[PDB]
Amino acid sequence: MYTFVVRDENSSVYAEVSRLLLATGQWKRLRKDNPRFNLMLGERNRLPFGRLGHEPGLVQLVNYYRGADKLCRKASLVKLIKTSPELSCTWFPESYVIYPDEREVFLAAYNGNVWIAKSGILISSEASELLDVHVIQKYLEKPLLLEPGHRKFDIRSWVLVDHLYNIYLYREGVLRTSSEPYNSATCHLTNHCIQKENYGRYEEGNEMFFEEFNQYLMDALNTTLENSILLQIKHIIRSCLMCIEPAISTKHLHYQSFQLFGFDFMVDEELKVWLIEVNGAPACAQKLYAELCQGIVDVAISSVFPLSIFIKLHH
Amino acid sequence: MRECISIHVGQAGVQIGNACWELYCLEHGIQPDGQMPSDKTIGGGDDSFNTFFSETGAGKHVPRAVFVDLEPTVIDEVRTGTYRQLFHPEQLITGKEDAANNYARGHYTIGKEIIDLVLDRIRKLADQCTGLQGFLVFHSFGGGTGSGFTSLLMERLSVDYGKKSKLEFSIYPAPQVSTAVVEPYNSILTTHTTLEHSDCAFMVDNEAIYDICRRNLDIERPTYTNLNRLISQIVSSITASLRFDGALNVDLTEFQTNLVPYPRIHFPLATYAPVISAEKAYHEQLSVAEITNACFEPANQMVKCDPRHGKYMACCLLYRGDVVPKDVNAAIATIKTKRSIQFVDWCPTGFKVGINYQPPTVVPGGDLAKVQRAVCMLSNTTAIAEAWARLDHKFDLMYAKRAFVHWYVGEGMEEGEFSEAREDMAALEKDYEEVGV
Amino acid sequence: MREIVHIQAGQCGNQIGAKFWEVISDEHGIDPTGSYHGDSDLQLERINVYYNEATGNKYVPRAILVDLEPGTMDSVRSGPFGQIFRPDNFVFGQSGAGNNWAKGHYTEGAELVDSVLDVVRKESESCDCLQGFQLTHSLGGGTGSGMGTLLISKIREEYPDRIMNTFSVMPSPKVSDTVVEPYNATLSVHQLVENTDETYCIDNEALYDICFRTLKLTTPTYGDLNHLVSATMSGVTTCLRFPGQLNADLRKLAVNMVPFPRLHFFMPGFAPLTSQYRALTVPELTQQMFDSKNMMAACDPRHGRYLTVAAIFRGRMSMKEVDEQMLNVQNKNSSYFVEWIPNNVKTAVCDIPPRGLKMSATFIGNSTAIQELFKRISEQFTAMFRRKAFLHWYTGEGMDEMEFTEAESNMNDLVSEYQQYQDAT
Amino acid sequence: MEVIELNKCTSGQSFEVILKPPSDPSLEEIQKKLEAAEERRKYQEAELLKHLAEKREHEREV
Ligand SMILES: Nc1nc2c(ncn2[C@@H]2O[C@H](COP(=O)(O)OP(=O)(O)OP(=O)(O)O)[C@@H](O)[C@H]2O)c(=O)[nH]1
Ligand SMILES: Nc1ncnc2c1ncn2[C@@H]1O[C@H](COP(=O)(O)OP(=O)(O)CP(=O)(O)O)[C@@H](O)[C@H]1O
Ligand SMILES: Nc1nc2c(ncn2[C@@H]2O[C@H](COP(=O)(O)OP(=O)(O)O)[C@@H](O)[C@H]2O)c(=O)[nH]1
Ligand SMILES: [Ca+2]
Ligand SMILES: [Ca+2]
Ligand SMILES: [Ca+2]
Ligand SMILES: [Mg+2]
Ligand SMILES: [Mg+2]
Ligand SMILES: [Mg+2]
Repeated sequence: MYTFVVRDENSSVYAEVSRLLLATGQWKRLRKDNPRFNLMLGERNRLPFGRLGHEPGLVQLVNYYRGADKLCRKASLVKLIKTSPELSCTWFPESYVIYPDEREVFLAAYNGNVWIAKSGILISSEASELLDVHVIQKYLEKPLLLEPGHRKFDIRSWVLVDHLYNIYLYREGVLRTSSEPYNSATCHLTNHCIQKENYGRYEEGNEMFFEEFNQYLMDALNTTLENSILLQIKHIIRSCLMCIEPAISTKHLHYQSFQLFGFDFMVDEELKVWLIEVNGAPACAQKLYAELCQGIVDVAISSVFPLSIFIKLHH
Repeated sequence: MRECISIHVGQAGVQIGNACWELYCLEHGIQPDGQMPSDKTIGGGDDSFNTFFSETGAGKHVPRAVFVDLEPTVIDEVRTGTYRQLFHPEQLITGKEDAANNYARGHYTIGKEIIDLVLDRIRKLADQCTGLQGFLVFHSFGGGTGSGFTSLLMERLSVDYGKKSKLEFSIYPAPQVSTAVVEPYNSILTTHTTLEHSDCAFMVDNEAIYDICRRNLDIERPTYTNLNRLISQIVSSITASLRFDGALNVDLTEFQTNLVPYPRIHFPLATYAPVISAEKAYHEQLSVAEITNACFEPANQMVKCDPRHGKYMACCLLYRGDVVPKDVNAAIATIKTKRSIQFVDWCPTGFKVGINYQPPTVVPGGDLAKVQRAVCMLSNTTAIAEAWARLDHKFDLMYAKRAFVHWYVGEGMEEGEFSEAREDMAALEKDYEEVGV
Repeated sequence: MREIVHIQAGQCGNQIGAKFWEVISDEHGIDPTGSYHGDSDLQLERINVYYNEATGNKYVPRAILVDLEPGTMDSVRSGPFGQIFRPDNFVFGQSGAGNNWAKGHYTEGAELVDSVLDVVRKESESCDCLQGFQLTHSLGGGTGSGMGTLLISKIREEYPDRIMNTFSVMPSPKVSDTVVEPYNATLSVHQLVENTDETYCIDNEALYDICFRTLKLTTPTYGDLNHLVSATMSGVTTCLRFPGQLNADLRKLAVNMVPFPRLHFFMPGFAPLTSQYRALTVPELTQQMFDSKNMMAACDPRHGRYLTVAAIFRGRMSMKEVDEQMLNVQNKNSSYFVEWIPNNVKTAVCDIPPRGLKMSATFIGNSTAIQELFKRISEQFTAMFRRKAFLHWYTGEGMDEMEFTEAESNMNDLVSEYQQYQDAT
Repeated sequence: MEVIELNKCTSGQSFEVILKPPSDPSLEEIQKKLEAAEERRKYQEAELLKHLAEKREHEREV
């Protein structure tokens, strides 16, 4: 019998994990402030890592990697890619950190010239409108557009990193597509929130899964998802996580960490993959909650506390 | 030459003091009867070891030490121990009833009745000093005497020796060897009252030493004897520069200059390597790069914390044995590229290195194997604040219900001193977070 | 903190106190004549906690025997270890107390109390560092209950800076002598709440259930009940009588066990229960030690929460396995330990086991479930007091009904205080 | 990577390696606190003896 606590009531992913853990009869949920736990489904902000691994006779595990915010923050990701020698970078759009820094360096590159600022988003051709913490990134003016529709999309990949720093890529991805045709001059931002507010015309919920998208690439472009896109995705995932590994690994620590990430990619008309951002507390697709949340228990939890749908990205 | 006086308070301080002075005698070649044949200036001298030892006409080398405990059992074993001749009765001070793990009882009730005696016995040694540097105070956080009587003594020492420095060696409470439930209370109370009077404090979490003994010495249930022999090795590495010829950390003031840029943040993290079991038949002697890399593994630190998620304000490498500067720089260069070592923007990213050629001395029949080279890293990192968070959290849990508070109020203390001490700790955690983030 | 002054008052207090000295005198290698014939220096290292050293290197218990009738004390003087007690420490009257708290506390006992305090003072003057006092008595009678609490009050007045400890036997209809026992117990509990640091609640209901259900004793006698009490008293005082680091003196025990001054009533437990040849394993001791069937107070620990716990393992065993099993109970049943007192379970180990056993474990718990005991007494008290039944026995000794109403209210307050911290988070 | 202030001797040597440049109360006040807590003890003890004395008076009246 193992024990765990829940400190993030808004986590749809780990609300299912805690439900699956109790359903095995070998996991008991304690009070959120009970220190004698084996597993901690921790909060998003101000997680007390310093109080973990100090309970004699309790192997303690937490569902977050301390220091992973370096990868899951807009400005932090830009600083990390530019300053880390192992990243230097062909798969990340040119970006700059601007405070309301590298402003004079952003104007030098300004002299296609469409950009985007974010942290409420603003896309503009003139830099004066942008400047009037945030990051200014180069906008991909030539994205790959699906047909029928002539519309934009982005790919979400779920990555699980266990206590041994094995990198597991979930087989099932999802394409959060735009239901409106792309106009060069709602069809630019492919968020599930912005699209749900012509929604649901081509695919249900503006969510195209890999089986349909792979068939499209074969029929429309005479290629596969694996070769054209997925090889670049696995390379980007590995490069980002192996860069921060020395800083966040819990290999020789008094407590262990795992974490589920959500990588968001963009594909251009040349079938080149670009990294947009990494999410530290991502949600899953509705039809995939069951398979993924069960994969977390098997790979990240049951591996430490004993009672495939993943692709192991080897080092 | 400038002298240093060691003060051991409470059980933990006294028993740890016994292990250190035993180790000092073996390193300097002093016999249990205080006789040292190596010393040719009979009856006196200003050698480096004279900082910790005075000399008598008969050639006895007497520690500049004062032992204090509000009950006699522990110090009585020093009166009848192997090094009974080393000390004289005036150095050993014992009461009859202890502080019962009650800070207020050790500070106010029983402390008031013996504080003048201790200061008087300390004044005896200070008068034997041509130029006193200051004091090294050994004590626990959780004990009633170690916490209560130490805070009162540190207050009076700032009054009688206002220009002298004071360094602490503090034992942080661990439930695996803990004797009291109220140790979080005593820890916060004594830290609040001693903060402004301490210049540099080396915390030792019994949890870390306990696991090091289990992991690296293969001891199923470590005892105080196992813990103290390892602690004495770390303490010896820190004070060796005061007892031997050298140029780094030669006086107590250099400790503050080299490790303490801000006074309140005077808690350097200590990391030691290698810790090798003597039961092990043979062991591949570790290289300079291997032991220096081990200084950045949490499993070897005196306090379990993650320096990767903080920032450094100073770092000092203290090597003992076959070490040359060439190997050190090559090890530091390799480590800079691998480890995550972040300094605060207003400090140089560098290391002060000290090497003593005499390899570490191990007590014969102990658990630690002899090694040809060892290192002790003293790094002032903001990550050590993780220990203050653990301690303050437990304090908050009990104090919210006022559990056990009546034991302190019954001894003359006021509830207000609890929240006053906790608010000082809240500010201390804030100071660490400003610097570390 | 070395000397403890023992006091035993009344029939129950002396019959139990006598068995206590028999057991520990055997553990410390002292024969009925006070001479030492042991084989280990650990027996004599802390012998001065309970024994004085006489002229011819004999050991005299630092015990005072009190009663309002000579009946039981004559049986002690005729008992096996009766000659070991200091003759001058026998202080007894003749009239008796008639199972009447008022007689022991206000009339009959007042005539005798000053004589007892002279013997206490005589014993305390020769103490290098007096820890305090331990009292054995029942709460359902008259002498141990009424005069016992009177002594506690007058001892505190003369030694306010010493620890007051008691072993208090709680009455039960299953083992009942008179119907006024709920009266005598309620009146005494109020005294204990104010004037003791530590009280071990020994419930005659639990002792009977253990003898009947577990030990398979058809008709348990007081001798059968006292075997459980003597074994428990030996265990809870092990840390006081043998070298150790945890709860080695009365005050440090109080600091670890008593988070609030009024909530100082402990549930004792013992394992293995005896009245066998297979020695128990460390996991077996830990499971039974925490089992309700091993509690000497008839309260269900699952109905409350543990504020503090002290555990004592005796014998030669793996101290690593002891640490593991203790952590196992806390981590597997974390809900029954309050989360606002971190690390509230402390464990000690002694190499010397009790007689007849190679392995033993003693449980000392401060659980909020002890309220079930006081609730029980309060219900029995109110059932009679609502009709003023049997009150004439007490008003005839000068007591007013108001004093009963105050004791009833004080104990119902104690029950409410325990309920406060059982729901506190 | 610079190495500065190299001091050597027979016992050993020391130096500094840089990798990057940067970007009390008086005795009287103490005695007051100690004696103020002692008086709070004496007061609390006196309130106890006063409470016990009232109990002695009740024992006489009974
Ligand atoms: N490392 C180490 N820790 C010790 C030693 N002795 C006690 N401790 C720790 O110190 C704390 C208890 O404080 P003590 O020093 O024993 O108490 P004290 O200073 O004698 O004060 P009193 O309450 O009056 O007895 C606990 O956390 C123990 O684990 C020791 O010899 N070595
Ligand atoms: N450099 C860029 N080039 C082209 N499109 C971009 C872009 N940056 C962002 N977008 C588009 O804007 C949308 C939102 O971007 P972003 O991921 O930074 O906001 P967000 O974090 O609130 C949504 P999520 O958390 O689900 O990833 C993306 O899905 C993408 O379609
Ligand atoms: N366990 C135990 N309980 C007893 C013994 N003698 C009396 N009692 C209990 O104590 C109460 C009677 O008190 P008693 O000691 O006989 O009266 P006293 O002599 O005036 O103090 C009843 O509840 C009995 O159950 C005994 O030898 N053992
Ligand atoms: Ca000399
Ligand atoms: Ca009469
Ligand atoms: Ca008299
Ligand atoms: Mg996001
Ligand atoms: Mg002590
Ligand atoms: Mg009777």
